[PDB]
Amino acid sequence: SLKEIGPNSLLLEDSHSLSQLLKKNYRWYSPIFSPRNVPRFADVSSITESPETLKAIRDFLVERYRTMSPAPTHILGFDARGFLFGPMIAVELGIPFVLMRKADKNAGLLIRSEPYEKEYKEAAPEVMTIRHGSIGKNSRVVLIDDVLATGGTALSGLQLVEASGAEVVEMVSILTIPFLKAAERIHSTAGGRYKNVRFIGLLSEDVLTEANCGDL
Amino acid sequence: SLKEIGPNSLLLEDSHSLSQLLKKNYRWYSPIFSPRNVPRFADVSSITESPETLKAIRDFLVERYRTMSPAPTHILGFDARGFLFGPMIAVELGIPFVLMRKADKNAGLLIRSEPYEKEYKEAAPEVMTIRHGSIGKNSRVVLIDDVLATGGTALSGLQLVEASGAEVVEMVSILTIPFLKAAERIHSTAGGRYKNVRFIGLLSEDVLTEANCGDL
Ligand SMILES: Nc1ncnc2c1ncn2[C@@H]1O[C@H](COP(=O)(O)O)[C@@H](O)[C@H]1O
Ligand SMILES: Nc1ncnc2c1ncn2[C@@H]1O[C@H](COP(=O)(O)O)[C@@H](O)[C@H]1O
Repeated sequence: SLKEIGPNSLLLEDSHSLSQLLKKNYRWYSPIFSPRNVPRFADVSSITESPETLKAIRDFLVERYRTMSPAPTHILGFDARGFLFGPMIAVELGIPFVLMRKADKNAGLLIRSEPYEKEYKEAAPEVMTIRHGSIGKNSRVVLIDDVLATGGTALSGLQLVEASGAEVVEMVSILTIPFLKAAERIHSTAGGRYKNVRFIGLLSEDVLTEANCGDL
Repeated sequence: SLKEIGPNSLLLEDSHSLSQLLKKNYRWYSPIFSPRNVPRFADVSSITESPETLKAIRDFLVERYRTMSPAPTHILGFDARGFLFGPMIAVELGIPFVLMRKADKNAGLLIRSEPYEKEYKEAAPEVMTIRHGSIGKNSRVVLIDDVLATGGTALSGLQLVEASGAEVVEMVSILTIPFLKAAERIHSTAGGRYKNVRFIGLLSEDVLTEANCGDL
């Protein structure tokens, strides 16, 4: 079950078997063994290659949304790693899985997000899209991705769901990085417009040690 | 059930309920409403947004691999749209889902593919990767993606599975484009080295009409 580590920011208790699976199976890589210049790149394939972990994520989130009232009407997953988790939840719930992608990967009439200006020498925000009408008015949308870091991607999702006239149920990630303070930042951004957005993480990055290091 | 439309090229019979679901729900877009310069862009979200179709794909492929002997040991899905289908199969079979990605999206020690030279004014082949050791020797690998067109992506998968010392069970796509002749080409390429690779399609593109056109 989920514990509140900050206002509207919940984390799966570390005694839960999914939490232990994720701590056990997550693998991360240094810049020399990874595609991105971050000190710990959490490799999503360390989760998808572990049938027990993948199944535990699926079971956990499916039971969560089945017993949630009102029930979610849509899952919106973020290109590309959100694609790995969303469909397996959505297929059990009997609801649409919708794709958040860069405009040049997405088809149809689109809606684009409006990211904030980048911070010091920092990391270019990505403009993301959904198809117009993919999310109807008074939809209730679960947003999903593998990792919540700064929250920039998450915020694009929030902006697109709100632009569609819909409600965000919550933002779920497998891994969350408290040190980057995404929930806290999104919760005060734009005058507190997103204060009531619930963030769920399944594992904290602080829990990962060099026992999780995949480096050769 | 599957019919042979060419040597080692099988297509789901059009009386099957999944075939009718796919014919009914698939949506395609012209260049002006799409991210790519092809006359019919098959929008994968037309499938993931249809819970009935997504579930039918899942049920069909899960039952297929459950009753297959020997059983597949791994599913390898192609970035990004293969990611939408693979995990929901793999999670039911209790086997790893492995990611085929461009090198600058993939983590760890990688293996890269070796595409053939491009054809007339034609379409740049993409070098694809898996992590070394993600697929063990005497693995039996199902390859999956949303669309089989020329077969270039598929061939990268074949080259990587064979380079790992593993067997390809088959290449599955939701949509297949007979006019581009991917199976026939892969089957004679490199002296017939891949003659015994089975291709499965769930719907032929010839079956899609302007009743499938998503354009506004
Ligand atoms: N440390 C990390 N390891 C792997 N992926 C990451 C990492 N940090 C961020 N990401 C990816 O970048 C996006 C989240 O970044 P952000 O927008 O800062 O919250 C997600 O789509 C993740 O896949
Ligand atoms: N007509 C199409 N509509 C949507 N996606 C396509 C289409 N043709 C090719 N693709 C994509 O390109 C890859 C297949 O192309 P190919 O390598 O030529 O077999 C797959 O990953 C598909 O997602």
